[PDB]
Amino acid sequence: ETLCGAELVDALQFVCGDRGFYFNTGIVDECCFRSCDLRRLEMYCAP
Amino acid sequence: HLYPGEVCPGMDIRNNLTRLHELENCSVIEGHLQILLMFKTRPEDFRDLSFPKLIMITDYLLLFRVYGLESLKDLFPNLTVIRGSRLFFNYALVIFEMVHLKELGLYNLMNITRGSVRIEKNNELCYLATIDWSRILDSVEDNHIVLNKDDNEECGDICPGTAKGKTNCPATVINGQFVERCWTHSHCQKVCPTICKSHGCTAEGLCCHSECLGNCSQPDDPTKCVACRNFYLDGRCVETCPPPYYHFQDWRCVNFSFCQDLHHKCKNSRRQGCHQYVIHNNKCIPECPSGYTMNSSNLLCTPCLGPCP
Amino acid sequence: ENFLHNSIFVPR
Ligand SMILES: *[C@@H]1O[C@H](CO[C@@H]2O[C@@H](C)[C@@H](O)[C@@H](O)[C@@H]2O)[C@@H](O[C@@H]2O[C@H](CO)[C@@H](O[C@@H]3O[C@H](CO)[C@@H](O)[C@H](O)[C@@H]3O)[C@H](O)[C@H]2NC(C)=O)[C@H](O)[C@H]1NC(C)=O
Ligand SMILES: *[C@@H]1O[C@H](CO[C@@H]2O[C@@H](C)[C@@H](O)[C@@H](O)[C@@H]2O)[C@@H](O[C@@H]2O[C@H](CO)[C@@H](O)[C@H](O)[C@H]2NC(C)=O)[C@H](O)[C@H]1NC(C)=O
Ligand SMILES: *[C@@H]1O[C@H](CO)[C@@H](O)[C@H](O)[C@H]1NC(C)=O
Ligand SMILES: *[C@@H]1O[C@H](CO)[C@@H](O)[C@H](O)[C@H]1NC(C)=O
Ligand SMILES: *[C@@H]1O[C@H](CO)[C@@H](O)[C@H](O)[C@H]1NC(C)=O
Ligand SMILES: *[C@@H]1O[C@H](CO)[C@@H](O)[C@H](O)[C@H]1NC(C)=O
Repeated sequence: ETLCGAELVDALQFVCGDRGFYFNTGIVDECCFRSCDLRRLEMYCAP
Repeated sequence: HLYPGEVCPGMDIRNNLTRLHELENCSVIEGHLQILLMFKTRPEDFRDLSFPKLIMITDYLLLFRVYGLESLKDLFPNLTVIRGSRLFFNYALVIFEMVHLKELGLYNLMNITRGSVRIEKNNELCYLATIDWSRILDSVEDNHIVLNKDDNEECGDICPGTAKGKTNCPATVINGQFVERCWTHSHCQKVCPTICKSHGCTAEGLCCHSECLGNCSQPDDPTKCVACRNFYLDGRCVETCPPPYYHFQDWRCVNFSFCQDLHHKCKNSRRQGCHQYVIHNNKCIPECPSGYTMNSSNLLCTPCLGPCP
Repeated sequence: ENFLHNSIFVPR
């Protein structure tokens, strides 16, 4: 029940919503090759 | 030609359009340009948005998940060269999951100096079969242009003149197939005579100088180039930087004082991506290579007697 | 694509 490619983006878009994504290994390793929980995934959202 | 606007650093524009206006005065982006992840934008947000001053990007252009953007023809009408100094996984141009893009429309793009094109998973994207990339890149065998509306026979790409029974656009041959080349219903792909090689030509088809790249305002004059093949020096295209100038970022000639000012701006606050620039082998560079340390009085890399500090 | 997501998506 891992998240890759399109599914991963859709999940980040739903979780982050209006906040957007943050900027300045990665998510594929944490969430696609492995399963990650919502608390990991949400760490990719901007404040 | 002396650039009307600024040289801006590489940018990464995300989430909303607010930060995009940071590009309003750039002629050259010395770095890459990434525009991505704009989920709530709509076509109305792009109806009055244009950056006509942008002529060149030294690295790569990446567009990913920008909603409501239907064409780039108004956004980057004058983008002529993407040098590909640095690339995104071997690509100088990346158009990925641009859900609403109907056409590229980069009708002034003449040369991609290094790297390839990846245009993938753009469900509305047409005006791809109409582009002869062989006029823009040497390495077209590394292009990855798949999973677009263009894959099937629903595009019907219509080039200027067709309605009037005319072929206004130049036609070129790609592996035995002869086809009229264009970017949109109203913009042809510019194609220069074979004699011009990679230098470009004026609107009238006259060859640019051998130091030009892609386009010029007057033929056979290195002060009339839109962009340079090698280096740029105070509104002139040159093969190499002469003394007392240094080669900078693989495209421009700068003086000692410029390199020095960069070095001494990078004093306090090591953040925001700064380096104390140095001189090494007639280049102004971010840091001394391994085995060298920087002689302080003249920014010059000297080899270290024993290990470097 | 995974190379794309790794490069663009960053936590912190
Ligand atoms: C893009 O360029 C515009 C236009 O100005 C140009 O760039 C300047 C840096 C100079 O080289 C100019 O010769 C050149 O025309 C920039 O807009 C300008 O922004 C400044 C503030 O940064 C404005 O000045 C302010 O004026 C008010 C009073 O009206 C004062 O209270 C402020 O203290 C301040 O002095 C200036 O009016 C404005 N100019 C115009 C024509 O709008 C713009 O900032 C620049 N964009 C970026 C992202 O750099
Ligand atoms: C050495 O170069 C610097 C900077 O070069 C400027 O930018 C280049 C891209 C190019 O357009 C040059 O012609 C520019 O001069 C010079 O310092 C700048 O000088 C201009 C006026 O000529 C001025 O507008 C800038 O603000 C100056 N910068 C600072 C920080 O003072 C410098 O004078 C040149 N020196 C020599 C001897 O050539
Ligand atoms: C753009 O996003 C920033 C950061 O959340 C915010 O400050 C600004 O108000 C936003 N503007 C618009 C028009 O959405
Ligand atoms: C693009 O420009 C470079 C100039 O450095 C040249 O080598 C290359 O062949 C050009 N390609 C085309 C097809 O214009
Ligand atoms: C090349 O640049 C000149 C700059 O004046 C512009 O007028 C011209 O139309 C460009 N070439 C073409 C035919 O796009
Ligand atoms: C290197 O630095 C030292 C001290 O600043 C100086 O004496 C020396 O002459 C410099 N090197 C050269 C080639 O001048």
